Amino acid sequence: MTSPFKLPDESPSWTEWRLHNDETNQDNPLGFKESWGFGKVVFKRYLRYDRTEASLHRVLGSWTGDSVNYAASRFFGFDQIGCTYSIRFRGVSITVSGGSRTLQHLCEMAIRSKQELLQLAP
Amino acid sequence: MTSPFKLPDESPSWTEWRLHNDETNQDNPLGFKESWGFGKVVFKRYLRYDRTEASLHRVLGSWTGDSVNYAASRFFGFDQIGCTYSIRFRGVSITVSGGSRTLQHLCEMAIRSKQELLQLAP
RNA sequence: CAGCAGCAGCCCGCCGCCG
RNA sequence: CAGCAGCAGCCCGCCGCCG
Repeated sequence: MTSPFKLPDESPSWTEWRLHNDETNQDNPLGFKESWGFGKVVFKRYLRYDRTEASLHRVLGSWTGDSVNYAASRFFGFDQIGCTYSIRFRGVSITVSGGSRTLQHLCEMAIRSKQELLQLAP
Repeated sequence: MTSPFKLPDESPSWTEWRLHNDETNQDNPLGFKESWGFGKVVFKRYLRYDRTEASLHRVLGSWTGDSVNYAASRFFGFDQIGCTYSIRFRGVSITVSGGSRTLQHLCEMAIRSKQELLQLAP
């Protein structure tokens, strides 16, 4: 399976996550989760994010309209399939979803949702 | 039930909707649908929207952080409940959801999602 | 636009068990 | 952070019937 993502997953081990809980707080997690679904197949990432501009720029590079289109187009055919982007950060989940015909518009709304959620104030 | 919405619903009748289909196209609907859910209770609106600045300003007034908090607080208690905003326009659905503890953050992301979707280019 | 139904998926809240 | 399970809701895609 070719993934829509350009960065590898960064899920913390159970021990790393416990170490982080012990030393921080829902509003200061190690990072965020995001996922892309195309019909029944779902790709997920956990990515480290520390709220600096450097870190925001890095994690905004985790998928592009091109990389999502390349991965999704594996699953395309005559009938439309459902496509969905989800992102969860600090207790708030955003999902952008529609049919594969509207995929470009879904990626534009998904990237804007991602940037707005990751920059949401204190 | 006190609604989170400050404008009445504007669902078209079946006949009005058919008249509009006949004379337009998924990218030029009469308006958009939006909904607020608080535990099991859901409030919905269809609102007319024609993509002008006047119209965008009007429909952005359909709920505020205050009006959503007043409606949601009817359903609050000790345990958190799930809160969800959804908006669908031109084939793309955005859902912002989380627990009632994060409701203010959900409203901030919901209003930004709404403005960004309603202004999405051709 | 509305309503009912089938198939499939995702997301949220509560809650248990578990690495 | 991961996995399995229960209860409830929402959203998406396909599809039928219907005002």
